[PDB]
Amino acid sequence: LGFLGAAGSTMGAASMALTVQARLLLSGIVQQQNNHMLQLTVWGIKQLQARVLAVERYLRDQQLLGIWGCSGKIICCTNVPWNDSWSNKTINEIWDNMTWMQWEKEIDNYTQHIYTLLEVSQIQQEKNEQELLELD
Amino acid sequence: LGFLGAAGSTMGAASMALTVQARLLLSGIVQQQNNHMLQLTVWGIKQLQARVLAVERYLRDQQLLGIWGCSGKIICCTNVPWNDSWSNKTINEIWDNMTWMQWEKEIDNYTQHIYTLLEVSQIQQEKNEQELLELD
Amino acid sequence: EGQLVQSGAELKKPGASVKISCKTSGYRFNFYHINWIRQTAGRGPEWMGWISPYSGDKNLAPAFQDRVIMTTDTEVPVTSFTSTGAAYMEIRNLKFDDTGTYFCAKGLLSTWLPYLWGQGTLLTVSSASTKGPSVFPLAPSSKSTSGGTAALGCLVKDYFPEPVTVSWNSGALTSGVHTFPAVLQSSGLYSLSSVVTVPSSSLGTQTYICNVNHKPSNTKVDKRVEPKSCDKGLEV
Amino acid sequence: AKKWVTVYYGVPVWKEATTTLFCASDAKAYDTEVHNVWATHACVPTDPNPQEIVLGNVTENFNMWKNNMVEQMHEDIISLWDQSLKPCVKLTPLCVTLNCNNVNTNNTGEMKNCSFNVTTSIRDKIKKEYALFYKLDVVPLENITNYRLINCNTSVITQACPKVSFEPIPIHYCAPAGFAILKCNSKTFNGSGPCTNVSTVQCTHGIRPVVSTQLLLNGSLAEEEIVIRSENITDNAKTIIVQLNEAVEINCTRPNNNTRKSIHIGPGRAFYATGDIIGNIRQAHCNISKARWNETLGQIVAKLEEQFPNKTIIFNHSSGGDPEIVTHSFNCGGEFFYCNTTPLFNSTWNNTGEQNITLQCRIKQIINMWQGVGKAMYAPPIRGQIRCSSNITGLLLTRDGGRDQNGTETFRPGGGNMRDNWRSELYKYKVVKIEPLGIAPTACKRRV
Amino acid sequence: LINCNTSVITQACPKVSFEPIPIHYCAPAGFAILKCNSKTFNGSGPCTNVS
Ligand SMILES: *[C@@H]1O[C@H](CO)[C@@H](O[C@@H]2O[C@H](CO)[C@@H](O[C@@H]3O[C@H](CO[C@H]4O[C@H](CO[C@H]5O[C@H](CO)[C@@H](O)[C@H](O)[C@@H]5O)[C@@H](O)[C@H](O)[C@@H]4O)[C@@H](O)[C@H](O[C@H]4O[C@H](CO)[C@@H](O)[C@H](O)[C@@H]4O)[C@@H]3O)[C@H](O)[C@H]2NC(C)=O)[C@H](O)[C@H]1NC(C)=O
Ligand SMILES: *[C@@H]1O[C@H](CO)[C@@H](O[C@@H]2O[C@H](CO)[C@@H](O[C@@H]3O[C@H](CO)[C@@H](O)[C@H](O[C@H]4O[C@H](CO)[C@@H](O)[C@H](O)[C@@H]4O)[C@@H]3O)[C@H](O)[C@H]2NC(C)=O)[C@H](O)[C@H]1NC(C)=O
Ligand SMILES: *[C@@H]1O[C@H](CO)[C@@H](O[C@@H]2O[C@H](CO)[C@@H](O[C@@H]3O[C@H](CO)[C@@H](O)[C@H](O)[C@@H]3O)[C@H](O)[C@H]2NC(C)=O)[C@H](O)[C@H]1NC(C)=O
Ligand SMILES: *[C@@H]1O[C@H](CO)[C@@H](O[C@@H]2O[C@H](CO)[C@@H](O[C@@H]3O[C@H](CO)[C@@H](O)[C@H](O)[C@@H]3O)[C@H](O)[C@H]2NC(C)=O)[C@H](O)[C@H]1NC(C)=O
Ligand SMILES: *[C@@H]1O[C@H](CO)[C@@H](O[C@@H]2O[C@H](CO)[C@@H](O[C@@H]3O[C@H](CO)[C@@H](O)[C@H](O)[C@@H]3O)[C@H](O)[C@H]2NC(C)=O)[C@H](O)[C@H]1NC(C)=O
Ligand SMILES: *[C@@H]1O[C@H](CO)[C@@H](O[C@@H]2O[C@H](CO)[C@@H](O[C@@H]3O[C@H](CO)[C@@H](O)[C@H](O)[C@@H]3O)[C@H](O)[C@H]2NC(C)=O)[C@H](O)[C@H]1NC(C)=O
Ligand SMILES: *[C@@H]1O[C@H](CO)[C@@H](O[C@@H]2O[C@H](CO)[C@@H](O[C@@H]3O[C@H](CO)[C@@H](O)[C@H](O)[C@@H]3O)[C@H](O)[C@H]2NC(C)=O)[C@H](O)[C@H]1NC(C)=O
Ligand SMILES: *[C@@H]1O[C@H](CO)[C@@H](O[C@@H]2O[C@H](CO)[C@@H](O[C@@H]3O[C@H](CO)[C@@H](O)[C@H](O)[C@@H]3O)[C@H](O)[C@H]2NC(C)=O)[C@H](O)[C@H]1NC(C)=O
Ligand SMILES: *[C@@H]1O[C@H](CO)[C@@H](O[C@@H]2O[C@H](CO)[C@@H](O[C@@H]3O[C@H](CO)[C@@H](O)[C@H](O)[C@@H]3O)[C@H](O)[C@H]2NC(C)=O)[C@H](O)[C@H]1NC(C)=O
Ligand SMILES: *[C@@H]1O[C@H](CO)[C@@H](O[C@@H]2O[C@H](CO)[C@@H](O[C@@H]3O[C@H](CO)[C@@H](O)[C@H](O)[C@@H]3O)[C@H](O)[C@H]2NC(C)=O)[C@H](O)[C@H]1NC(C)=O
Ligand SMILES: *[C@@H]1O[C@H](CO)[C@@H](O[C@@H]2O[C@H](CO)[C@@H](O[C@@H]3O[C@H](CO)[C@@H](O)[C@H](O)[C@@H]3O)[C@H](O)[C@H]2NC(C)=O)[C@H](O)[C@H]1NC(C)=O
Ligand SMILES: *[C@@H]1O[C@H](CO)[C@@H](O[C@@H]2O[C@H](CO)[C@@H](O)[C@H](O)[C@H]2NC(C)=O)[C@H](O)[C@H]1NC(C)=O
Ligand SMILES: *[C@@H]1O[C@H](CO)[C@@H](O[C@@H]2O[C@H](CO)[C@@H](O)[C@H](O)[C@H]2NC(C)=O)[C@H](O)[C@H]1NC(C)=O
Ligand SMILES: *[C@@H]1O[C@H](CO)[C@@H](O[C@@H]2O[C@H](CO)[C@@H](O)[C@H](O)[C@H]2NC(C)=O)[C@H](O)[C@H]1NC(C)=O
Ligand SMILES: *[C@@H]1O[C@H](CO)[C@@H](O[C@@H]2O[C@H](CO)[C@@H](O)[C@H](O)[C@H]2NC(C)=O)[C@H](O)[C@H]1NC(C)=O
Ligand SMILES: *[C@@H]1O[C@H](CO)[C@@H](O)[C@H](O)[C@H]1NC(C)=O
Ligand SMILES: *[C@@H]1O[C@H](CO)[C@@H](O)[C@H](O)[C@H]1NC(C)=O
Ligand SMILES: *[C@@H]1O[C@H](CO)[C@@H](O)[C@H](O)[C@H]1NC(C)=O
Repeated sequence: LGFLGAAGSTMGAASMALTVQARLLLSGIVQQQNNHMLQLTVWGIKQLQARVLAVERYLRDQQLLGIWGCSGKIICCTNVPWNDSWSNKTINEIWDNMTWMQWEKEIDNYTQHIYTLLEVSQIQQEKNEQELLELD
Repeated sequence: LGFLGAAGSTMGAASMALTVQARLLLSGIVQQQNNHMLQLTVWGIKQLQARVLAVERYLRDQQLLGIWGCSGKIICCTNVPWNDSWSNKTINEIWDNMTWMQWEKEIDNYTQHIYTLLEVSQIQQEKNEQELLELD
Repeated sequence: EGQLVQSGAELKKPGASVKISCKTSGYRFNFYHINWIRQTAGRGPEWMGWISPYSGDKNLAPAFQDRVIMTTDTEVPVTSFTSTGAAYMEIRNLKFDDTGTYFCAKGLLSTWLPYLWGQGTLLTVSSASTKGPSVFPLAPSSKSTSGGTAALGCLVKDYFPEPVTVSWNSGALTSGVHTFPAVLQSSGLYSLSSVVTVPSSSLGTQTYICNVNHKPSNTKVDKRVEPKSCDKGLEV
Repeated sequence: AKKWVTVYYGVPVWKEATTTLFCASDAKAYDTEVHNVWATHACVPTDPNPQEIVLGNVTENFNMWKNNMVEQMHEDIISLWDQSLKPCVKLTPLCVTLNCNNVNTNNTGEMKNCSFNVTTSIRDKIKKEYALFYKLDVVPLENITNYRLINCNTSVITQACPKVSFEPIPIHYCAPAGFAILKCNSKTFNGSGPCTNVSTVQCTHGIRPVVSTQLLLNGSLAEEEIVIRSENITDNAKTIIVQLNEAVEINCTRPNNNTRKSIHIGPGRAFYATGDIIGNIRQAHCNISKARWNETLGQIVAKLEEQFPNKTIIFNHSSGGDPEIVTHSFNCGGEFFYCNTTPLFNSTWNNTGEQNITLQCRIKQIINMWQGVGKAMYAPPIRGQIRCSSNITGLLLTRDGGRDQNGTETFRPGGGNMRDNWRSELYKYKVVKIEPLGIAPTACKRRV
Repeated sequence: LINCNTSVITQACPKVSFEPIPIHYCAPAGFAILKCNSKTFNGSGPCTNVS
């Protein structure tokens, strides 16, 4: 559906196509061939410094999915309840009305407190319960 | 519980909190903003060379979990039996006594032979059995 | 919650073409649909039609097909989400059954349905000529002098057709004011009044001036509360 | 009871190793001074919230003298010193014939009215110029005094950076991801060993790059006693650094008031030298307290009675050396001060605004610090005011030959190293490699 | 000569074209350049058809 080709469309239609937004995110139309006899020019330095910032934005979120059991797929749920105090709108309502665009501007605040809680109930509690529950 | 805030505490209390030890391990208090008009100074070279060594230590162990079926979580068991000749101490005994600290100094020796065996029984045998067992 | 601006007090004789407008403010006008409805004197609201401001899709009632034709304009962005637009409604060959209140509604996202409505546009499809309100000030009330609080206001004798907006000292005195229900007479003309309860121990050093406005007859007549008292209330 | 292998990630276990580090610095002047020699224009910034996590039950053995962070700080400053001033004016054709006399008055100073040949804006046209400079900057060779400059021998000289602060600011060290710096906030240290309360930090202390010999200017001041850093002590021969318990404030001025003289060497290039001194002829004038120092020395002589045998004879002054080695050579306001270490070691004792105490102060502009055999630096004079606002954060000592036994073991300041100067800062630091992968067996397994 | 004053002069590149060619700018991975192919602009503001 195109790179960010679902950003305009509502959350429901945005969750419908979000693989392309991660597909062309790394090696798409920016990777290229990457081809006086020296490569220490202004274009050589700029491409390698940008390469470091390229992986940094991917790995930051990649590590999080890995410590949530959501690493194996694009969309995976967790065993974390939603504290009503964060957002008071209906599940189905933001999906055809608010859109991911405004929605990120709503969570961004408690987003770090959400990430903190996501680590324990789904991994620090769920995967730590396995140690005893695996053999019975 | 803090970055390495469980190293002092016994293996049982160390396995209780080991997500923070991987959380602040990459982009925590070392990532920063990463902000004559040129960035080829002594601080620019030192930060990018350190960035290469930063991912190298993560990816080495990240590849191993990926080839063990343990990639999806922090703690995941395997179908590999423990050869008594490696360690003779009781399971529950090292967990409240020896601590991970001394324990790494005990396995480090057969650690490569352990990694070699971990690849076959759990992946080269278990996942290769699936080829025929998936459809029946 | 978004606020809608509905253009009102427009009306004409039967057969003529009526144009009703509405300004949209404080929301994404593009993806939000627009619904139009009217209500007759027989308490039966007839759903007129549904219109989309992003795409050319429309759904209209058979009784409002050849007569009613709607139009919409492009969104004017304020922020990355908020925008400003307007919708126009044209009705041809109107009758006395078309006489009633016409409303504009903001969409929801099961999305075709509305969410928020405007103020209201009372359309009077009558062949009779327009009459200008006869503004007259009212003498003090039959209440008391204890503390000062006592009633005082103005009376609007005859005019044709409603709605009529009446305020006190041009949007200054809004609290402690009651708007009397404007109802038709035997001759077929509407009539209203306004009552203000202000601390008036004795007539002096106070604002008694009001404001009267109309669209088909443009009014300016503003008369202040009578100093020559014709009641016992503002005495003992 | 059925032992099966279990894989654990994020295991809190470290391995002793050294990696490439980087800067951590807060916004200083911001508007006025934008790039000082150390921080430059683009330095890695610092976080206001450091990881103060203290690890109980951890007695990790710290290596004070064998720390590899010390060597990293040594190479970073010199490489930066060579980089700095590279794009600046080369004083290669400046060094020529020099003929002079002394002053208008017969010594009532250490400046010489010199004449020389300098190529002006135009290469073809040559102009004879007269300019000032401080003592030791020139050396004799031959009615009129005929001599040469000290640079031509040893190295190619270049003019130093204009409007760039040669004064330190807190430079913290940040270790990369998958690595941690072990912080030692322990009370006492016996010259490397096992600690009590080992902490884990990803950002170090506000270490200021100290540019001095004899005395230490900034940094860690471990309280309640004077800490003895021992690289080595049984054998007199090796250097000994001593951390102070309480700071000893030191003023540094230069009442030599100099104007700005600019002479162009060929096209574009501008050379700035000492103009004219306004007022009476006088020494630099550092100044120090009499009693405060005595009080600090009080515990120094008491600690050495405990470390070394009984009350054996132990006093004398800096032995031999060149100006920079035996004198308290330090940067202050711009210029390099070479004040005397003789009034200190004047006190012989066994049993355990303010006062006018100064040393033999001398200025020097030709400075290829840490012996620059390639690129030499010319210190530019500072127009007007000279202030200190500095400290004493320690000192460096030496041996008493190779005497067998005896009753005579006279100690003096003979520390000739720049690495040991940061060993009173990185004493509490040791870099470690994090091993998150851990293998531990327990009664549990996987199925189909 | 006007140079001696101000700066050290050097001879320019031989057989090197000092004439421009289309230099497009590519943003790295995990980043995107918002293209504004809109008709009118009032000196910065909200656009219509962001690409
Ligand atoms: C441990 O590390 C610290 C790092 O902080 C070392 O600090 C020493 O601090 C002193 C005292 O401040 C330094 O000397 C001076 O610092 C001044 C700060 O100036 C700022 O504000 C200015 C406002 O100007 C007015 O007031 C100043 C007050 O000094 C007057 O001098 C001036 O004429 C005005 O009346 C700004 O204009 C200025 O840029 C700063 O924002 C500096 O003003 C002063 O610098 C002069 O020369 C500068 C050369 O670039 C020039 O840029 C300035 O404008 C100004 O004219 C001067 O540097 C010490 O230099 C500093 N270093 C050392 C090694 O002593 C501390 O010493 C160190 N060591 C230990 C503990 O041993
Ligand atoms: C600081 O560094 C010193 C280095 O001297 C280190 O201690 C030294 O340890 C060695 C261990 O072998 C000591 O060596 C012997 O000491 C005895 C007793 O005095 C002497 O009799 C010995 O004589 C030998 O060497 C002579 C000279 O060549 C020969 O002629 C003779 O035949 C012998 O071979 C020998 O010196 C050494 O004395 C000490 N140093 C001392 C005691 O000063 C010390 O460990 C370091 N300390 C720390 C950790 O701070
Ligand atoms: C979370 O849900 C709560 C509770 O429903 C929201 O708090 C308050 O909700 C009331 C709903 O009646 C809001 O009252 C509103 O007043 C406006 C203006 O008078 C009116 O137009 C609405 O019809 C409604 O009556 C009230 O403003 C609101 N209070 C505030 C300031 O938050 C709550 O806001 C929801 N989510 C958030 C953003 O925290
Ligand atoms: C956190 O939740 C708050 C709750 O609304 C979100 O917004 C907050 O809004 C106020 C008022 O707009 C902010 O004040 C700011 O003042 C500065 C002064 O320079 C001004 O420039 C800004 O436009 C704004 O008025 C306030 O900072 C802001 N945050 C908090 C924590 O109260 C906010 O978006 C949520 N998310 C984040 C990322 O914190
Ligand atoms: C693996 O388990 C075996 C068998 O139990 C350990 O091998 C040997 O175990 C005996 C236990 O009786 C050890 O004997 C010990 O002798 C000491 C000193 O005399 C005594 O204090 C103890 O009570 C006990 O009797 C023996 O030393 C040990 N042999 C060696 C050298 O390994 C084996 O060590 C265990 N794990 C390891 C580290 O391989
Ligand atoms: C492998 O298992 C051995 C079994 O104990 C673990 O230790 C071994 O210990 C001996 C004696 O301490 C080592 O000898 C070494 O000699 C050098 C000579 O320079 C000396 O510097 C050392 O302090 C030590 O005495 C031996 O190398 C060592 N390893 C082996 C393979 O026998 C060992 O920790 C286990 N792990 C590893 C990483 O190999
Ligand atoms: C060394 O010190 C001498 C001081 O004797 C400096 O050079 C001398 O500078 C003065 C004034 O700047 C010259 O005197 C006057 O010259 C003017 C104009 O040319 C003339 O009209 C007056 O009648 C008077 O002669 C003086 O002649 C000059 N010395 C000579 C012999 O040329 C010298 O610049 C200092 N430089 C250093 C630090 O070596
Ligand atoms: C800092 O101070 C401590 C405390 O004094 C130092 O510990 C000392 O370490 C040495 C070896 O490094 C020990 O020497 C040996 O002791 C054994 C005990 O059986 C003896 O048999 C040997 O002949 C020899 O004397 C010493 O005992 C120990 N402290 C004591 C209790 O005397 C530490 O090394 C110091 N740091 C340094 C290296 O300067
Ligand atoms: C630094 O210089 C000062 C003198 O300017 C020395 O201070 C004096 O030190 C002596 C002996 O160490 C003190 O003597 C004692 O006085 C008390 C007073 O009650 C008396 O009870 C004792 O029997 C003894 O006589 C003296 O008070 C102290 N004060 C003076 C005279 O200024 C200081 O010792 C020098 N630094 C050294 C050598 O560590
Ligand atoms: C510490 O300061 C004292 C201050 O007086 C210095 O003392 C004496 O300095 C003289 C002259 O250099 C030494 O003279 C030599 O005596 C030996 C004796 O055999 C002779 O063979 C030589 O030819 C020469 O005449 C004298 O020994 C020395 N006295 C001592 C041992 O303190 C002292 O040298 C200073 N210490 C140093 C060098 O740091
Ligand atoms: C490009 O053109 C547009 C269209 O004219 C600019 O929009 C204008 O923005 C200014 C503020 O940036 C508005 O001013 C204020 O309007 C409020 C409305 O209540 C009023 O109360 C204030 O006193 C003030 O007049 C202005 O109204 C608005 N356009 C209109 C409808 O007049 C846009 O900013 C332009 N880009 C730039 C920055 O050059
Ligand atoms: C700069 O060049 C001039 C050129 O005239 C020097 O003047 C001569 O100096 C030499 C000795 O160094 C004498 O033998 C000549 O007799 C001088 N000529 C005059 C005019 O008397 C001048 O000394 C040079 N300055 C330096 C030190 O470089
Ligand atoms: C050494 O142990 C001491 C306590 O015995 C620790 O000291 C405290 O450190 C925290 C760090 O935030 C401070 O907030 C406290 O004020 C300190 N207490 C005082 C006054 O001593 C110390 O941090 C330990 N060492 C290390 C390596 O950090
Ligand atoms: C060195 O001393 C002189 C003597 O006062 C100072 O000279 C003054 O400089 C200011 C700067 O504009 C002038 O306005 C005064 O007229 C000067 N006075 C005289 C008579 O010379 C000088 O400022 C001092 N040092 C520096 C470098 O500032
Ligand atoms: C602005 O909107 C216009 C249409 O209203 C878009 O115009 C088309 O862009 C595509 C891109 O492939 C072209 O193939 C069409 O030929 C364009 N149509 C014409 C003739 O206008 C335009 O792309 C939009 N803006 C941006 C930001 O790209
Ligand atoms: C000056 O450099 C020369 C070149 O070899 C050298 O011979 C001379 O000794 C140096 N300076 C001294 C020590 O006077
Ligand atoms: C030297 O510095 C100290 C510390 O500020 C100060 O109190 C003293 O007055 C200074 N010297 C002078 C000029 O008196
Ligand atoms: C040439 O350079 C000199 C060196 O200072 C300068 O004085 C002069 O004004 C420059 N050129 C002009 C303006 O003629």
